[PDB]
Amino acid sequence: MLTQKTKDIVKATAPVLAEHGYDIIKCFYQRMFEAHPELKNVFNMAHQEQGQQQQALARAVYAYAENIEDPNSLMAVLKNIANKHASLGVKPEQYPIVGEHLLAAIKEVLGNAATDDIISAWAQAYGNLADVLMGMESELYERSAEQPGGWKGWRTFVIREKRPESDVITSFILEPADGGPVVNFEPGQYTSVAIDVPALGLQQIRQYSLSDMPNGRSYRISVKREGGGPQPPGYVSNLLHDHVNVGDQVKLAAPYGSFHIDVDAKTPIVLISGGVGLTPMVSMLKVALQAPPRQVVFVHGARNSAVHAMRDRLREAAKTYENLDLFVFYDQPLPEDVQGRDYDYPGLVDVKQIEKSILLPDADYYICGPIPFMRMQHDALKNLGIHEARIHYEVFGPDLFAE
Amino acid sequence: MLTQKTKDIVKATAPVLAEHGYDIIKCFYQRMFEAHPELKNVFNMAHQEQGQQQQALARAVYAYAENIEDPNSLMAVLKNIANKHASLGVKPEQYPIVGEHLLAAIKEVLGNAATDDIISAWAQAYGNLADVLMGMESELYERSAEQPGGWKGWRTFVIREKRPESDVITSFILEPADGGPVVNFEPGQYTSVAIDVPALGLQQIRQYSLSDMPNGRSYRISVKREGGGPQPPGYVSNLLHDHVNVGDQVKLAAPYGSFHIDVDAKTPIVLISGGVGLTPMVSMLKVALQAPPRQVVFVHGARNSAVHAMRDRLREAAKTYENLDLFVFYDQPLPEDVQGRDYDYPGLVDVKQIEKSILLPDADYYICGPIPFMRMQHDALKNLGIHEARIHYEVFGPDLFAE
Ligand SMILES: Cc1cc2nc3c(=O)[nH]c(=O)nc-3n(C[C@H](O)[C@H](O)[C@H](O)COP(=O)(O)OP(=O)(O)OC[C@H]3O[C@@H](n4cnc5c(N)ncnc54)[C@H](O)[C@@H]3O)c2cc1C
Ligand SMILES: Cc1cc2nc3c(=O)[nH]c(=O)nc-3n(C[C@H](O)[C@H](O)[C@H](O)COP(=O)(O)OP(=O)(O)OC[C@H]3O[C@@H](n4cnc5c(N)ncnc54)[C@H](O)[C@@H]3O)c2cc1C
Ligand code: HEM
Ligand code: HEM
Ligand SMILES: CC(=O)N1CCN(c2ccc(OC[C@@H]3CO[C@@](Cn4ccnc4)(c4ccc(Cl)cc4Cl)O3)cc2)CC1
Ligand SMILES: CC(=O)N1CCN(c2ccc(OC[C@@H]3CO[C@@](Cn4ccnc4)(c4ccc(Cl)cc4Cl)O3)cc2)CC1
Repeated sequence: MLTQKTKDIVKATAPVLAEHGYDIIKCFYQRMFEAHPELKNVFNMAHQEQGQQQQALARAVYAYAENIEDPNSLMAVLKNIANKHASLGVKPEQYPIVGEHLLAAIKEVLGNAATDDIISAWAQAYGNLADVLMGMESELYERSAEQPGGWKGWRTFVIREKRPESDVITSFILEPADGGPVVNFEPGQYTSVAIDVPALGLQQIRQYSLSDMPNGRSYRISVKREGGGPQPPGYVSNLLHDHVNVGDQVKLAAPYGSFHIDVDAKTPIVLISGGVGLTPMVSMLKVALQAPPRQVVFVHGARNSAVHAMRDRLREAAKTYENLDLFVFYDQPLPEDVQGRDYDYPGLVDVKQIEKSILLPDADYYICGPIPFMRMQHDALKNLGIHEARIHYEVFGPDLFAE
Repeated sequence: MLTQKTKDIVKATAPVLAEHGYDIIKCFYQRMFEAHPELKNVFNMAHQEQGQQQQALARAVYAYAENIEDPNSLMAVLKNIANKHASLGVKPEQYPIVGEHLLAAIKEVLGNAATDDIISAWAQAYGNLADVLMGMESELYERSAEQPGGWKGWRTFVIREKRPESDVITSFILEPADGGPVVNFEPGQYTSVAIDVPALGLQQIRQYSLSDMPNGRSYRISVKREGGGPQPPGYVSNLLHDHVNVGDQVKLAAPYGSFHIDVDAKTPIVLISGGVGLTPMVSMLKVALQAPPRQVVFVHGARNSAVHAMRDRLREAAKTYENLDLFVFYDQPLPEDVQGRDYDYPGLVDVKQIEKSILLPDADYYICGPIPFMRMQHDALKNLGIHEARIHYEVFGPDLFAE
């Protein structure tokens, strides 16, 4: 447990770590992978190139520092991390590994300025956080293992169906190879797919929102095929699209995540999604429409009808349920897309154009999409007078990028 | 923080670690020193061929496991370890190093039996303990640094005086090379000498009780020359006797230890020492005899007059102070030692032979000597009806050997 002086050295040196974040990260991964190459099967090797983990580092240290005196704030962010670590299968025996190489990297990068006081302060911070996280993770693993259909580690699933939703999104319906039950989850949570990537010669692991309601038998994910454009195609999404077919197997983690509706709440929900960001929203939509009403406004932004996932099922739902309001925004509508017919508004989701429809008293707001889209929606909701406690979000990259 | 299920795996598998302690200890040091040979400057390299560490490991894992549900019992022993680690200069950044190699060793020795559940439980135990220890050690370093004449790390001292006390015990009076004040200590506390051992080509560190009262200028240690007999001579004790002379320099730690008198207490103290175990007792004697009386019974066992340290000063004190009773037992008296004249009783310290003299109401008892001697005295004091809360001891090896 940290003394005041130790917290103060952390506060004082957080900017020093942040502005050297690039070199510390590079040195950290080089050291750590030289000593433990097997860990490349757990880390993302695509992010291993790009900015950008350096952005997240800077944000972590700065958020750690500004919150080191506020254990409640600290516990909440740690929960997001523990959930993500549990999904990846992070093990207690890995904390000393990561800790040594992280400290060796800080030491190397800071050179002469890596004084005993600084290294010692951060080494203590590291051990404090590690203890909190290992215990959270352990609790998460045990709760999953003990529930009906629950497990620890990887469980083999088989693809039962694979249904294209648009030119870029495809849904995979997944049942366990063993034919047994599958643990429940809160709508909004995710699984992780761990699969071998022959281009890399390594396993990679990626999270996917559980895009259907819980049913005890199967899970559904909806995977957007990534990239080409100007930048490299993504490893796992293309691999799932092109090489994982009906009857093939993948390994899945038990559901985790702290982004989810409270299923027991009477109160309204507003679901604001950009592109593939709709995936947790659909799960939330389908559970909420179990009356208990509850009142759902589904707000979705997509480029056009060619990329809009689950177009038909969503409008059919809005014709059938009183408590659902559907608003679709097309940013670049196709010649055959017509406003007021195939979608409601042109351009990006704009909350002012549906203000009365979304300002439901007692409402919780959920937001998922690219980070610029998320910050835009976040700011707009604040401008209406909605309290931050009522705004929730899940990132399709690192959860610390728009904090 | 540990879940019930994690503590349960610890409780169930302690015996497995204890049974394999020998191999785990051998593998742990091999791995650790291969990766960080510099740590050989901090560990004792007379573990050359020593099971002393396997004994202590087996006791630690069993004591830890049996107490894991009682945090108060756990905190108290962790204080003894924190004080010893602080004396050694153990650094927060070394916790991930020890943790990794310890876990790697547990994994290699247990082989097939190192299941995920077991490795995970002990890894969490390791991190939980590491956090508590680092925080205690940091608090200890800061308190020392902030006090008049205190410091962190090594401070250079010069031997001002070197006085033989018997054929085997020599005192060293030490003042700081910088000429500044030295920090106060509680009587019974120790320093650590760190010194280069050329036979080893390494620094070695040994604790020595501070054998005089605090005075703001100097420290005194009294060092028994170890070995020859049948076993190898001790490195540091022979080195100090033969090559550290007046004017030479050694490095010392600030005082630590949880074995000491309460200087502010009115109540009586009984001081039971075997051989070199008298050294903290003398400090405690000299402070207590500052009236505030307090009432001191100094009970000492030594083989004979040739080996009895500080013989003349102790009897002279007993002639001068009303509130001091002196009892000397010689186990193997020399022809020229006469009972009733040069010592009070033949044989080992036996408390029944001075029962009325030691059964002072409200008394605290302090015991220091070889472990068999300490258990003997401990048991005897219990048989008189003294509460365990009133019996204190400090070990000249590992503090967990007679718990
Ligand atoms: C909680 C959570 C839930 C998620 N839910 C979903 C979901 O429901 N549906 C879904 O499709 N995704 C979801 N994701 C995203 C998903 O996990 C993967 O990130 C996504 O499928 C891309 O994985 P990949 O292996 O295909 O791409 P990677 O190979 O890992 O590449 C990552 C991205 O970086 C780009 N890139 C790669 N290399 C470079 C480079 N050198 N320079 C610049 N750019 C580069 C790629 O084009 C790609 O867009 C979720 C993520 C999280 C954290
Ligand atoms: C809290 C504390 C306070 C202490 N206070 C004092 C004090 O006031 N005065 C004092 O003199 N000592 C004190 N000690 C003991 C002291 O710390 C040293 O342990 C002592 O001087 C021996 O160190 P050494 O380097 O000479 O022996 P080491 O070289 O460390 O060897 C340790 C012992 O093992 C034996 N040994 C070495 N090799 C072998 C072998 N391979 N096989 C079998 N046996 C072997 C040696 O003969 C020696 O006695 C204290 C210890 C503690 C923990
Ligand atoms: C106290 C120590 C640790 C801290 C503070 C920490 C913190 C973080 C943070 C802030 C994130 C980003 C969270 C997100 O995705 O939303 C993260 C992700 C991640 N962590 Fe840790 N962590 C620690 C230890 C570990 C350990 C021991 C491992 C085991 C290998 C680990 C492996 C990972 C991986 C694989 C990711 C996802 C990043 C990626 O996609 O490559 N972390 N952790
Ligand atoms: C959770 C982690 C740790 C635990 C539970 C632990 C526990 C202990 C215990 C029980 C002892 C015996 C104390 C004695 O001498 O009587 C000890 C001693 C010691 N520890 Fe640790 N310790 C830990 C970490 C560390 C670290 C990180 C270092 C850094 C080098 C370290 C270095 C030492 C040294 C040098 C000794 C003295 C033993 C010797 O003389 O060789 N320990 N520790
Ligand atoms: C928007 C987008 O497309 N985005 C996708 C996700 N992309 C990303 C991937 C991983 C990531 O990770 C977070 C940071 C980065 O570095 C570590 C790695 N780490 C360490 C322990 N557990 C994880 C770290 C953590 C704490 C400490 Cl103190 C030190 C370190 Cl070096 O976390 C950060 C970002 C970045 C790009
Ligand atoms: C006189 C002599 O010749 N002798 C005197 C006694 N001297 C001694 C040295 C070490 C010792 O050890 C106690 C325990 C047992 O072994 C470790 C080593 N260790 C680890 C961290 N700090 C020390 C240990 C501790 C905690 C954990 Cl979780 C794991 C491990 Cl393996 O200490 C006990 C005694 C060795 C030399």
